[PDB]
Order: sequence, then C-alpha cells, then structure tokens
Amino acid sequence: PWADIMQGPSESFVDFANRLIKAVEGSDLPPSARAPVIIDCFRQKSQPDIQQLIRTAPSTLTTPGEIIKYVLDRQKTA
Amino acid sequence: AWTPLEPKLITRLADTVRTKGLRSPITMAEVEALMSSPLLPHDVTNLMRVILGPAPYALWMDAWGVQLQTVIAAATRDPRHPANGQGRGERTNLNRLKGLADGMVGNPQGQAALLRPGELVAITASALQAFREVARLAEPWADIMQGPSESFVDFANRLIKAVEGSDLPPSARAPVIIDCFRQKSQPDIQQLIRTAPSTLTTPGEIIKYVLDRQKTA
Amino acid sequence: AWTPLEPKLITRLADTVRTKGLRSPITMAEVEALMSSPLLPHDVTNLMRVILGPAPYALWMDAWGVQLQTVIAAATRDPRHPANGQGRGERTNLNRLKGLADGMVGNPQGQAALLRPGELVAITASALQAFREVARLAE
Amino acid sequence: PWADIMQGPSESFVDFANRLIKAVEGSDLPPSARAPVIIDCFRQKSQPDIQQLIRTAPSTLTTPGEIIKYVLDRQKTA
Amino acid sequence: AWTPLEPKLITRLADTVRTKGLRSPITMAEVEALMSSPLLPHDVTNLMRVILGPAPYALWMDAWGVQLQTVIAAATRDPRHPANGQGRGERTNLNRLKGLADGMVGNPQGQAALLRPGELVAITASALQAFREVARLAE
Amino acid sequence: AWTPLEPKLITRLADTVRTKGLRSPITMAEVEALMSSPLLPHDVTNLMRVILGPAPYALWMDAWGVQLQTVIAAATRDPRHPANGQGRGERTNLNRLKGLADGMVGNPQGQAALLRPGELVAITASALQAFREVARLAEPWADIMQGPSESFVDFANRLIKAVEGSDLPPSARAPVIIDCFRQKSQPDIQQLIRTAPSTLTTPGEIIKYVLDRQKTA
Amino acid sequence: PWADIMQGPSESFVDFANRLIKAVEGSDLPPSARAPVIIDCFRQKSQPDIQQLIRTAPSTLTTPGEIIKYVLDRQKTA
Amino acid sequence: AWTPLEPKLITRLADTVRTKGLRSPITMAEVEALMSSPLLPHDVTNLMRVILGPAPYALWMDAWGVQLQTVIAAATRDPRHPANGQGRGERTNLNRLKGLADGMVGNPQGQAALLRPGELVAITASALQAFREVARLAE
Amino acid sequence: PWADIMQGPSESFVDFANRLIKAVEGSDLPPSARAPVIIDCFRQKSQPDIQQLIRTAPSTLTTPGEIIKYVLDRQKTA
Amino acid sequence: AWTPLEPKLITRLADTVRTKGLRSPITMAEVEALMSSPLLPHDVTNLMRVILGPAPYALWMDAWGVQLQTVIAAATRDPRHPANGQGRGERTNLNRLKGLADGMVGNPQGQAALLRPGELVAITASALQAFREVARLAE
Repeated sequence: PWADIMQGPSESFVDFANRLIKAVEGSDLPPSARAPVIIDCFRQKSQPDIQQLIRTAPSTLTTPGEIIKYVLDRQKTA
Repeated sequence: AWTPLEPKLITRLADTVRTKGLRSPITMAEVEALMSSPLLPHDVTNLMRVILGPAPYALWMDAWGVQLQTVIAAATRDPRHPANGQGRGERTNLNRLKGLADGMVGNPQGQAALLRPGELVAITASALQAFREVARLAEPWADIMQGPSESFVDFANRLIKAVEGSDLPPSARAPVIIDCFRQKSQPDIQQLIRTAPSTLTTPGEIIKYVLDRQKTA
Repeated sequence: AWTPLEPKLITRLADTVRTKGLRSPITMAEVEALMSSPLLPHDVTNLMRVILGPAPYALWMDAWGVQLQTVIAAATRDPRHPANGQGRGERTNLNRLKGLADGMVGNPQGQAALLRPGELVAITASALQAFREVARLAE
Repeated sequence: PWADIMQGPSESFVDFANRLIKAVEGSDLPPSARAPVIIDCFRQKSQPDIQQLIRTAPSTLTTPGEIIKYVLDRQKTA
Repeated sequence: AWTPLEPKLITRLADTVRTKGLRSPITMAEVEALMSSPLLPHDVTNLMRVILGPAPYALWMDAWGVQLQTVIAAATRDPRHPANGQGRGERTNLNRLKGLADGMVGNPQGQAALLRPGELVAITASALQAFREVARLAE
Repeated sequence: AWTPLEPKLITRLADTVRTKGLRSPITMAEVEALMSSPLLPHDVTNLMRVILGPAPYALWMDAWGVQLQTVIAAATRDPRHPANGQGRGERTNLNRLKGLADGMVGNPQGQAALLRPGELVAITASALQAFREVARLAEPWADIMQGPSESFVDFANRLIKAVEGSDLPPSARAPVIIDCFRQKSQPDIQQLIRTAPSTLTTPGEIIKYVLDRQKTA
Repeated sequence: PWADIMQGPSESFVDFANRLIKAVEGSDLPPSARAPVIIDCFRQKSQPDIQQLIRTAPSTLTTPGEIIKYVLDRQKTA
Repeated sequence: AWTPLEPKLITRLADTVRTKGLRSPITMAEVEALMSSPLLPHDVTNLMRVILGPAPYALWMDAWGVQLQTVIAAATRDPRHPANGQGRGERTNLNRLKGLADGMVGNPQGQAALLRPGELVAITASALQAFREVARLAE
Repeated sequence: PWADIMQGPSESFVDFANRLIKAVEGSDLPPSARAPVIIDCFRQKSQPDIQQLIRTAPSTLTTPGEIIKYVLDRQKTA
Repeated sequence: AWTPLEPKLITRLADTVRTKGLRSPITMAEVEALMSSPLLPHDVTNLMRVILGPAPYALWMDAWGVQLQTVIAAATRDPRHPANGQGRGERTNLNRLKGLADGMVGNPQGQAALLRPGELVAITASALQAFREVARLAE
C-alpha cells in the first residue's frame, strides 16, 4: 500500500524513493494521478529533515525527478 | 430641498465608530459611504457632533477650518473654482463655506438654497480630509520584530498596518516594508528571503515567496 | 450611474471574513453574493481593501494583476472578446481594466461611463479567481 | 462638577479631555466662559508631566483644540 | 513491421547494469550497442523500465523529456529537421515524439507505422543523452 | 587631439581605492575629480582596468553596458539627443559608444576624431553611474540603535551612512532617517525630540535641535 | 569671589541665584560681562539636577531672569 | 573655465579634520587656505561632502541655507549688492546661490558661466560662517 | 596553477574570484577559453554553499561578471 | 524739572514689601500710591531696584520689557497713541521707553526733558502690570 510508506529513521532517500515509486506505479491509481501523489508523498513522508529541506526550496519543484535531484544535492551527508 | 440623513444610519455609524474606532478601514469606508452625496455644512457639522466625542469634535472643527482655509487660498489663486464665479461678486468667503454667512446661520433650507454644488463638494472633501487627519491624530514601525512563535502572515499584517498608518510619505512605504521584511523576520525567514533566486521587488511578491517556501511547523 | 455597495453588507461580510476565515464555504458564498452585479474596479478595490487585512490585500492585488494579464493575453489572442471591439481602436489595455486609464483614476462615475459590460464581467471574474487563489494561499 | 476633575495617574489624555469638556459644556456656565475655563483646567489639572508639556509651549495656545493637538503630538508614548 | 529486442540481450544488459553500474565504460558501450538501430518510443521506454531501477527511471523520464523539448525547440527553429516536413502540417509535436499522439498510445505497430526515420533517430539520440545525464547524476 | 591622464594621478587614485575602498566619500570625490573632463571610451576603460580589481572590473563592464543601453533606448526615444543628430544617419550605435565602431577599435586618436562631445559626456555619466552601482554592490539601517554610552553625532553619522548606502530610493531616505531618529536614539533623546515646540522636518534640523538642548554629560 | 559659588546640596535655587547675582554684580567685572557670566554660572554650578533641567530646555534661555523663571516653573518640588 | 580643487589637498584636509577635529585653529586655518579663491556652489558642496561626516554635513547644509537667507535679506534690503544688479532683472534668488537655478543643477561649467564674482564671494563667506557655526556646535 | 585553486573555508568570495581570474588570465590558455573555464571553476570550486547558490539560479548565468553579481547579491551575510 | 521720590517713603515701602510680601493687597495699594504721579524710567527702575530683591528684580525687568513691547506693538498698530505723534518722526522706539535713547542714558533731567506725558503714563502702567505679574509669579 503506497499510503502506508514512510522513510525509516536509518533509511537513505534513494531507497525510500525507489520503494515509493514502485508502490505507486504498481497500484490501482490512474496514470495521470501518479506524479502528484508521488510528489505529495515525498513532501509529507520522508522524515522531517527532508520535509523541511523540500519545504524551503527557493525554486518550485513540479516533478519527482526534480525533487529527487534537489534532495540528493542538498542532503545532509551522514 | 434639504433632506436629512437617516438617524438609523447615523446611529449605526456612531456605534461603528464606538466599537471599531476612528482609524479602522471599515470605519473610513462607512464614512465614505455616508459622505457620498454632497452634504450641507449643517449636515456634516451635526454628523460629526453625533459620531465624534467632544475632544475629537474640537480637533475636527480645527482641522476642518484649516482645510477650508487652504481651499479658499486655492480659490483666490484661481478664479475658475467650481465654488467661485467669473466676476468678483461670486467670490466665496469662509462665512459661506462654514455656513456662517447671512441667511444660513442655523437654517439648513436657506443653506441649501444659496449654496453651489461646487461649494458643497469642496466642503465635503475638506471635511473628509479633516476627519482623516483627526483619526490619524487621536490614536512605531521601526520597533516591530517577528516573535519567536509568531507566524509570518501575522507579522506582515502588523508591520504593514504600522507602516501605512504612520507619518511616512506614500512613496516611501513599499521600500520600507521590504527592507523591514529583510532585516526583521527572524533569521530563518531572513535567510529564506536572502537566498531568493529571483529578485523580489514588492511586499506582495515577498509574502507569496515566503508563504510558498516556508518551513511547515 | 454608479451606486455604491451598502456599508452594512460590507460590514457584515467583513465580520464574516473575520470570524469564519477566508476559505470557509460560507465566506465564499457570501463573496459570490456580493459579487453578483458586475462591479467597477473602484468597487472591487475598495471591497478588498475593507474586508481583507494588509498582507492578504497585497497578495490579492498581485493575484488580480496576474489574472487580468492572462485575460488580456486571451484578448489579444481573440479579437472577439466582449471587452474588445472589432477595430483596433477598441483594444482594452490593462490601464483600462485596473481603472488606471485616463478619465478613470479615482473617479467611479467616469469609470462607469467609459467601461464596457464585458469589461466589468471580466474584471469581476478575475477578482473572484484572485480571491480564491489568495484564500487557498493564506491558510 | 467640572472643578473636581483630575487626570488620573493611568488615564490617557483624550479621555481626560473628553470628560472635562463634557462636564464643562453640560454645566451652568455662560457660553462665553467655557473655552477659557477648559484651557485653564487643561493647564492646572492634567498631571504635572502634561502640565510642564503645556507650560513649555514655544507657541501660545489659545484654544482647547490647539492644546489637544499639541499635547497629542508631543506626548510621552507609554 | 516492429520487431522487439531479444529478452536475452535485455537480461544480459540488465545484469551488466546491476554489477558494473550505470557509469562504467563497458555499460555505456553495451547501451550504445543496444542503441544501434533506431528504436521506437515503446522500445526505449520498456528498455529503460527493465534495466533501470525505479528512481533512476524517474530521473531518466525527466531528462528524456527535457532533451526532447530542446530537440523540438531546435525543430521549430529550423523547418528542415529530418523529423519535420516542408509544410506546416508535418510539424512534429512532443506527443508524437514521446509516443503519446493519436494512434500510438500503447500500440508499437501503429507507432512504427506513423513515425519517421528522422523522428526515430532523434528520439534515440535524445534517450542516449538522457541516459548519460542520469548516469552522471546517480553516482 | 587626445591627451592621456597622468599615471601619477592614476597611481594615487588606485592607492586611494586600495586603502579607503570603493564606497568611501573621499574615493567618490576623487573619481568625480578624475571624471571632470569628458573622457573617451579608451580612457575610462583603461582607468577602470587600472584602479579596479578583476572581479569589480567585470561587474563594472556589465553595469556600464546596461547603463549605455538605457542611454541608447532614451536616444531612440528622442531624436534630439546631444549624441544624436537630426537625420537618421547620425543615430548613435552602441558600437560607437563602447568604442567598438569602425575606425575606433584600439585607436584613441581616431576615437577622439569621430566622437561627439555629447557622446563623450553621455559615456562619462554612464560610467560614473556604473561605478556607483558596482561600489554599492561590492561591499542594516533598521537594526541601528544608539548605544547607552554613545554620543548622538556618532549615532547620527552611523545611521545616515547606513541609510544612504542602502537599497532605498533617494526620495525615501530623509523620512526614514527622521523616523529612525525618533524611535531609536534612547528614550532621553526620544523625549527631547518629542517635546519639540517647533516641528522638525529635516535630519539637519533635528540634529541641530538635539545638539543645542542635549544633556551635557 | 563669584567663581567659587556653588549651590549647596540642601540650598534652594532662589537663594543660590540671589547669592550669585550679588557676588557677580558687586565685583570687578565690566557691566557688559555680568549677564553672560551669570548665565554660564547658572549652567555649570547649580547641582546636576538643575544643570540637566537647564540643559534640556526646549527653548533657548538668553537672560538670567528667563532661566530663573524656567527653573522655578519646572523645579522638583521637595 | 572651472578647475577642480586637487584631491590631494582635499585628502590632506580630510585627514586633518579627522585627527585634529573641526574646531582646532589649525583646521580653521587649513579651511581658510582652501577657501582662498571664490568657489562655486558645486566646489563647496563637494568639499563639505568629503571632509565632513554625514551628520555634520546635514548640520552644515542647514547652517549654510540660513546664512544664505540672511544674505538674500540683506540683498533685498540694498540694491547695491555685489551679487545684485541695478535693475530688478539681476536680483539674485536662492536657487542661483545654492546652485539650484536653471542651467546650473549638477553642471559646474554652466555654474561658473552664469555666476557673478560677488555671488561667488558671498557664497564663500556664507559657507565659511556656516562651517564655523557647525564646528562650534558639534563639540 | 588555476586548476588547484579552491575557496578557503574562511575566505570571502571576491578574494577567491580575484585570485581565480588572475591565475586563469595569467596562464597558458587561449583567450577564447578563459571565460568558460572561469565559470566552470566558479561552479565546482567555491565551497558547497556558493555551489548550491549558483546551482539554484532561476536565471542562466553565462558570464563571470553575472555570476559574481548574483552571488554578491544573494550571499549569506556572515 | 525732575524731583526724586522721598527715600523715607521708599524705605517704608521696602520694609512693607519685606514684611507683608509682594502679593498682599496692602502692598499693592502702597505701590499704587507711590505709582500715582507719572514716573520717569529712571524713577521706576531705581524704585524696583531698591524694593525688590535681585531675582524678583530680574523677573521684573523681563516682564517690564515684554509689556513695553506689547505697548509698542499697539503703538505701531495705531498712530494716535498719546506717546506717538501724527508724523512718522514722533514714533516712539523702545530705547525711548526704557530710557536707553540718546540724551537719556543715566541722566534723569534730560529724560524728563525729552519724554512725553503719554510716554510717562504708558511706562508707568506697563511697570505696574509687570509688578503684578512678578508678584503673582514669585509666590
């Protein structure tokens, strides 16, 4: 179930994005509703450090690929 | 023929002034509403007597006199005033503007008879400006900070209120509001505005940008 | 001839916006109610000045300008706009929509004189959409 | 009674002026004696901060409205 | 007539990408090998769906769209594109490049029918450049 | 005939820019001094090459181009520009302003030959404005308070410096300086300004009044 | 000696002014130098409460009588 | 023809004002030295802009205006002012003294063209007296 | 050597730009290869705060002067 | 011819002011008594010097100057002042009222020579009003 996917405390972001995109594209949603759902799940899941990282984006991110690129650039190396 | 204003509207306006105050935008809108048709000096005088307290009424009489004197100076500086006439016999004295001239003292019917429509609109605009002055006088922007727990829209509302209701010229409010958004508005929003890939040149644009990219918490 | 909106209705609408907020369906219904007859730029501008706070009013001015610009782009994309005319001399500039054109600045009577009914309804729809945007943005 | 009106330690000046003008105009004085009485009551009542503010007026104030305007301009914001 | 790529070659390429990674010169050589004949949007899309993981596939869709948009800008900047024609009725829209146009959605046979060879080679070069970008970005 | 600027003056100006910086009033005065006679594009270009570092020189080239483009827009908006002529054959292109036109590239003598005096003064004013922009860019007023032990002239100097060297429009500096004198400038001077029997409508008048009636300590 | 006159900690201001004007007028100064000396002695003597009271005078006091009147008006009743 | 003052002398005078202050007799002597030839309003204005800080410069502008107003009152009190002429068409307005008149704003060459030597010496004496006042006031 | 120039942790950006432009223009590169090299060195050197500041530029910067102006405008005052 | 006031009456008045004060009705009656005949500026000045202390004397000089200035304003507002004359050559300056004019400084005989009776009564009334002001102010 896509709506139950959370980014674990120790999980990296690319694994979380892979799992989420997999569960969203392999589901019962229409094809035209996958990108907005993936974006809004990146924003509300993806534990509050990345949540604030996406929130304070000086540019407007309108695609899952752009969000992934931005987060991978500005992520807290740890 | 003179028709008085409804005491119901006047009572509602008086209670509006009593609860909201003199300076609220709703109060100024209501005054503009009851200032729609050109009023005779009797009407405006009684209106301000009823809606204003004693001390604001004294202040308003002073300010109205000063504004009418400026109007009469402009009138003697231009013989084409809609209150004036072409010959010298139609020059309008302050006794005719304040309703003190002959055949007008205490009588609204005679007032409405002898007065010109240009006279009426000039008196009305003068009274409105005097009301604005007294309202600004009866009740500091550079001391406004965004509190640690305060949201940004409340801070923006408070700051824009204090800047527009102050002694600055009209052409100096937007730059001051912008530069106060940048230097107040605690360092998280300060850095959010600083790192703006676009150049924000308006308080509305800054507010929109900050509301978009703000840290949801 | 221009007739102003009742300050009683405006006061009631302002208190509605004050208690219920900008986004409640009752508030949007009340705005639609007071947005029934085509309003002149003066009317809508003063209405938003009274019912909205300072910061929402700035946001609303921005959004209204953007929506009016989209309308003017559609107007230059179609010479059959109810605001436009057939010849090029009736093309509607943003100074005429925002009430900034000659013979209109600060004067609602002259405004009502020179404006078209299509102009009025376009301005009104633009203002309503801008109000919706700002309400969705404020909260 | 107008001659018993004092500006309270915590009262603002516009409230004091309203109360005083009310009590003076709604009294048994002749109409031609209200303005001088209101002025001289502004000067002797209206606790010593405003008393000194009115005393050190570089201009001569000859009307209750002018005194009110001057005091509202130069009052100690607090 | 459309002929699919061998699932054996695709499986070998997928395991190559799995062990060597996206950026190794051997992997890019293998991709160039399987990118030899001009592929239809269906072929490249399924190929990237199989060889790439979910997140690299999203990145690749983004990059492919951007590169195709640059191609279409160059095409509207030159009416002599091998994908374009001489008249205005042969101008190539992004729905025709991404395989979204009418008569192409989900059908590779119709795709191969309506597409031009210049269209195919442009799509292929765009996909290769997008793969290079995503490979440089992922690691 | 073209005469070069003295390398002694240029060396002194370069050392002035090196020690005082780009924004000091003495530096701007020195630049105005060496910007007295109308200079050819060659002169101003070499001058900025010598006195400015590499990055400020790049910024200055950008700003000079932008200002010259604004000048050329005003020139195509008015055929009576002192750089233009009456016919269309005297219209001035940016290649002629930047010294890139034919017969001018690298040759100051030919430059001085073909250029107009209006062209020279326009180029010079453009270069001065560009220098001002870059100086303001290379290196907060609403955070300035008068310290408990600081004198008033130091506070006024600091405040006027920070307000005039900021992003405010020129017509908004005096009201901001006044309203910052009134709200900053710790409550003794605040009350001293508040209880002013006269109305002070200029920073100089406020400074004079406060210096007269200040508490000697 | 006029230049040795100080206002005592407990002395009133009218006594100090009387003593100072007496010692200045009954001295060897020219007649045209008594008023400036009396003023500048009011400003520098007359212990720091009255010193600050004279310093913060919104009007310019240019006569010993005017200074005396101002100080008597705004003095700290004690 | 207008010749500017040396920036070397101005820099030395500025450092003198910076170390010795505004009121030292050496500073007043140096100012009298640089106040020897009759200066145009442009020269004195820029000189005070450079040597004085912001707040002393504001004070000096005020004092200079007041002294020039006293000069203009004396000028309207005597038609034989070396700045005035015999007829009424040569009466000198404060816009001509402060350099604000037509053909003078920002242009020192035109300034030097239209100004009289009596005008120059009156402006110079006024500026010197204003400097003395501000120096006595600052410390 | 231009390719060894890094912006120090405590160094300002104008000093780094001066040093880099000096070393690039005083080197063996052709004249037509200096601007692209200076730009690409601004992007890859100039420690990751300014790197991300240049990366997230809503406009396309195609000149060292424009990059310098943008960075000087939006730099983190510290 | 000038005749001085008796030092016996002046001593009695000084002791009255010393015991009863400045504001007692008996003191004001005594002052009115010694203010019966029109006095020359010399007489009133010496009288106030003797009966008043130093600080009340300074206050009285101030108040007397202010009242005389009001009198001179009324005099320039009416050419029919008993101190004035019909032509402009008889206009009365404050130097003539305060006894500072030419031929009067320190000499009471010349004072009595050049002064008018209207001048004397105006000076006397001014001095009486100033005494009243100072008496109301001192206590």
